[PDB]
Order: sequence, then C-alpha cells, then structure tokens
Amino acid sequence: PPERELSRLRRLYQGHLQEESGPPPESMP
Amino acid sequence: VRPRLIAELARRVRALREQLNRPRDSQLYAVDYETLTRPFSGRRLPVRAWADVRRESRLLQLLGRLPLFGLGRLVTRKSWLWQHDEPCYWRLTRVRPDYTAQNLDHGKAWGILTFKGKTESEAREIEHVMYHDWRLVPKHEEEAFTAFTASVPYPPLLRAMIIAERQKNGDTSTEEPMLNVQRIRMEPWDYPAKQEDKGRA
Amino acid sequence: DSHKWEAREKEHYCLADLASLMDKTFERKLPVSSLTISRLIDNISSREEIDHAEYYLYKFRHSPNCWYLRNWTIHTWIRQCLKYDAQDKALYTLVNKVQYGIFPDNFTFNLLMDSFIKKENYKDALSVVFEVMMQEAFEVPSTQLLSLYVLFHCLAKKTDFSWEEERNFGASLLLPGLKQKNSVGFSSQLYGYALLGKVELQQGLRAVYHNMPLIWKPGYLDRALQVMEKVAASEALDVLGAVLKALTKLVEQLDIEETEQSKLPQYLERFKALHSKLQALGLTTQLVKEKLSTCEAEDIATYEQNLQQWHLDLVQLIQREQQQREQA
Amino acid sequence: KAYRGGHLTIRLALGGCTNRPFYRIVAAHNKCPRDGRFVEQLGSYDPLPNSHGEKLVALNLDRIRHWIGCGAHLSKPMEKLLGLAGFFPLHPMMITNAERLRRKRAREVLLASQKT
Repeated sequence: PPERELSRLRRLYQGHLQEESGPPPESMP
Repeated sequence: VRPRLIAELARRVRALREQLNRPRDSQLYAVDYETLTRPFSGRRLPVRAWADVRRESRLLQLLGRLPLFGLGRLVTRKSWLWQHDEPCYWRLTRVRPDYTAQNLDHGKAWGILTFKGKTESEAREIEHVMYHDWRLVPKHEEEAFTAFTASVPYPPLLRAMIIAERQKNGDTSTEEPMLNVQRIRMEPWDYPAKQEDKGRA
Repeated sequence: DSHKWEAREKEHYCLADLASLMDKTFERKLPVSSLTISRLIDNISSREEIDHAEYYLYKFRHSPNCWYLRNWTIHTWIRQCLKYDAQDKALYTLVNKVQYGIFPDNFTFNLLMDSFIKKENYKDALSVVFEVMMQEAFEVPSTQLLSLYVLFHCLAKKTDFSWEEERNFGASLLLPGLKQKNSVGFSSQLYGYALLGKVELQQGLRAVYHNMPLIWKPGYLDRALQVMEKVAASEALDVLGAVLKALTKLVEQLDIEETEQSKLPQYLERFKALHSKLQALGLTTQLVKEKLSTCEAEDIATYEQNLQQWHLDLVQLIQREQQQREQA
Repeated sequence: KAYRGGHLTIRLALGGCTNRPFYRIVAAHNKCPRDGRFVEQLGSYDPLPNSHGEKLVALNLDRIRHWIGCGAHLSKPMEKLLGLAGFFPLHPMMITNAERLRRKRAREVLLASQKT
C-alpha cells in the first residue's frame, strides 16, 4: 500500500496494532 | 372456524401503545459518559466508539447553537474526515428536534449529502444523527473546504465452458470472453444508509 | 434608536389569561402557536412580567414548536429588556442560548452593544461579543464595533488569560476579522491566529475547534504567517507567543504528517524574515477609533423594510387565526 | 413453513456419521435447520481423502447458476469450494490464509537456521 493509507489505518486503531512485514515469500519448505 | 377476537384486540392495544407512549428519543439516545452505557436499554457501547463518544458531539446538539436550527449550513462526520482526502459532508434542509430533552438535542435532522465530493438531488433522511462523530463547518473557509476536481476476465472455468459452448455452436472466435464492471459500482462501506428504511427501538 | 419600532400595533392586554392558556396547552401536551408567544412578549410591563415571559419562552423552546420562535418576537423581547433593565436578563438568556432559544443574529445584537457602551459595563459586553462570535454572524458592519470592544477589553485584560478565555479572544479576533479594506483588520486576524496557535501548542488542537466556528486543520501559526506575508506582498504579542513556544491521550494527526512542536525554529526564522521585510517596506485602538469615526453609514432602510415584512406576516397570521375561528 | 423473509442460501450440510464427515451442498432457506428440508439438492462434497488421494466434489453447475440468478446467497465454505473449482474467483480469505501460512513457514525456517 501507499504509506498514507497505512498512516490512516494506524490513526484509526491507535491502541490496537501489530507490527507487520511487506509482501510474503514465494516458497515454503 | 372460530374467530380469535381477543388476540386482535390485544394487537390493536399494542399498536395504540406504540403510537402513544413511544419513547421520545431524549430517553433512549442518552449516554452515561463515565460508565459508557445507556438508560432505558442498559447495554454497553462497543469499544471502538468510546473515545469518540467521550470527546466529540451529537449532530442535533451541534445544530442547537444556531438560528433557524442551522437550516442552510454544511456539517460533517469526523470519521469521514479521518478516512478520506476528499470533501465529505451533508447540508441541511430541515430539523426534527426532540423537545423533551433539556438543552435541545438528540432527535432527527436531514438534507442533501455529498460523499467524496459527489452531490445528489433530493433530500433523504440522514443516518448517524445521534452518533458522536460530528463537526460543524464554519462559514469562513466553507468554500475553501468544499473543493473537488472497466473490464475484467471471467474466472478460469466459466470462461472455458463458454469457449466450449462457442465451439459447439460453430464459430471459432479468438476474441476472449470478458465481463465489465462499468455498470457495477462500488459505493464504499462507510457510505451512509437511509433512516426512512430503518426501524427505531 | 427606539421610536421607529414603538408602533407595535394593538392586541389583547391581559397576560394572566394568556398564561393560563399556555399552562392548559402544556397540561394537555399540545403545541402552541408563535403568535401567542409574540403577544405575550408585547404585553410585558414589569420585572415580574419579564421573568414570567422568560419562563414562557423556555417552555416554548421545550415544546413541539421549538422552531417558529420568530425573529420579531425576539426583537420585541430585546426591546422590552432595554426599556426595563436589559443587562442582566438578556445576557442570561444569551448565555443559556439553547434553553431560551433566542438566537438574535441581527441588529438587535448591535443595539445591545451600543446600550452596554452607553453604561460602561465591560465584562458583560465582552461576554455578549463572545456569544455573538459563537453564533454565526458578521455579514453586517457591527463587526468593526465588536473588534473595537475586544481591543478595549484587551487594553484592560493583560495577564495569563487561561484556557477558555484565550480561545474566546482568538475567536473574537478572527471571524469579525474579515476586513480586507485595511491593514488593521489583517493585524487583528494575525493576533487571533497567534492566540489560537498558543492555545494549540499549550493544550491541544481539539481545545481550539471543539465548540467554536473554527476548523480542525493544524496549521494556525502557518496560516498567520501566510496572512502576514500577503500584507507585505500587497505583532508584538505574536512575537511573545513565538518566544514562549520556543522556550521549554488520542492523536488526530498522522504519522507522516509532521508535528508542529518540531517545526518551531524554522517558523521563528520565517517570522523574523517577514518582520524584516515589513520594516524594509513600511496604536491598534487608535486605528479602530479612526475607523469608527469614518464609515458607519447604517442599515436603517433595510431594518424598516424588515419591520414592515414582519408586520405583514403578523397580519397574515391573524387572518389565518380568524379563518380558523370561523371554521370552528 | 412461513419465516420472516429469510433469504435463500446455497449451503453445505453434514450427511455423515461421527468421525466420517460427508457433505451435501444444498439450496435451502436461510432460517431452515442444517440437516432439515431444502429447496433442491445440488452436488455432494466429500472432505475425507478417498483411495489414492482424491477429495471429490460434485457440482450441478447448471442448477447452481440458476439458483444464483434466482437470488440465493453463498456460505463462505461454498464460496471457497467454488473458487477452488474455478467457477468463482479464489475467495480472498483463502488467499490471506495461504499468505499467513507462508509467513509462518518462513519464520520456522529462520528459526531452524538460527538453531543450526
């Protein structure tokens, strides 16, 4: 996503958040 | 066949009661701010509206400090502001102020809307009037505030089926099948509903 | 400016009966017409009577017709107040605002201000001004008068102000401050902005806009600066505020959107630059006085017209009532 | 039976014993029971993997389409099944789940690496 959206989301859910990755992998052993 | 007169009578009575002693919404749109519950009902509010409930205001209460009950004014929902870049608001054409409330507020009010800077003709009855996410738009920087400036593949199998059908019919037709969302609009989830269609407690 | 109004036209001159009727209506939980209220307002001729009228008004406001409380009635009430005491009761009503439902966005306010001026009372005047500001007003030329009053108040009021008061002052400065014609207006606007900026920084952004005709958007100092620059293209207090700022819960602002507490030195520099520019190019109370002395060509014809219209409306209402009676 | 305007739904249904779940995909009333009556039975689904690793699913697509046209909603499992088939798009929830799984796997791998 664009960063603005992320910021907005953060603002919305101030107290209730989780740190996250960008995209996932493209394999899984 | 026997007639159930008594039942009918009861129903009638109930209807009458509903008509008459129905709660003028001063009572049932009240909020105890410290405990975050409600008179009449007794049930709590959801967590994601606690802060909002506390530190922002009703629409009708806001209106209450204006002449003509602010009949020709703009007004906004805080949530909308938070969410969108675009100007998002109603303008009023009417107020239905519930008189029973000391310091007048709570009731109903409505006019024209515009979600993301796109107006509509005709005035609906407006939703979320007793919520606390509201802010009033001043006449200074009113016009400053209001400033504004297709086809997709079928899913794997359906398309294949269509192709097969075509083949059966006779024509080869290398032009692939596709569906168009030019007709199918996507009015967002935060887009407001209509108070005409909803029922009150 | 009283004798233009005092042709009120005659009605019944018995109040007790009217009161009784009102009570009956309320007893039944039935609505009341505006006409009756107007009549009641007209009738009054004592402080007890005034009190009674106030109560009646309040009752009306808490009834099926909260609306229909016509401007004319309000005007009449104001006039009555002026005739008797004025400066306690009208003010109280204004303060209550929503309860007595008076909302006199008109020349009435101006008249009140004038009256206040005539018999000193400064705090009351200030309060009135604040109330007016809170209501969406300031198309008329009373704005200048309001500004003058504010300035006068300031000339006395020179301490730490405090939360609400500062905000109020800012509001007063701002909305009447739409005087494109002269630099005084601009200065006033700047001052207002500065006050608002101070409020924002000390306490919070919500503290500014909560109840006022003011806009949530964060840049107030910036706005002020811009305004100042505009003047240059075509203050001490502000400087002081800036200095103070420089000297040593929910979040409406974003993570990307930069915090204004961490833009201060730059802002200060900008301000300094602006000041320098002004100096290169090239008291407030005096200016205001001068303005007052000039201008002020009145709105009397319009007022007269309005009065006439009101009278016509009243007549129409009376006719309607008569018709209803006939039908009955 | 008369219900308060309960919509139509294409839904699964347990036709199995204990420990053998077997499913019946079925066009029915929203407010009907699970194994109670229905409007028209559609393609039976088996969740337990049969001889040589097949998890077979019936579908009368021809009648499913008709039902959809007539205005019958889809439960999430049904939607997922459809997506799998290729009849509908992959239900985004499924995709998200997959992503999550991938992430978990990656994490596990990382942990293993650290250990070694």
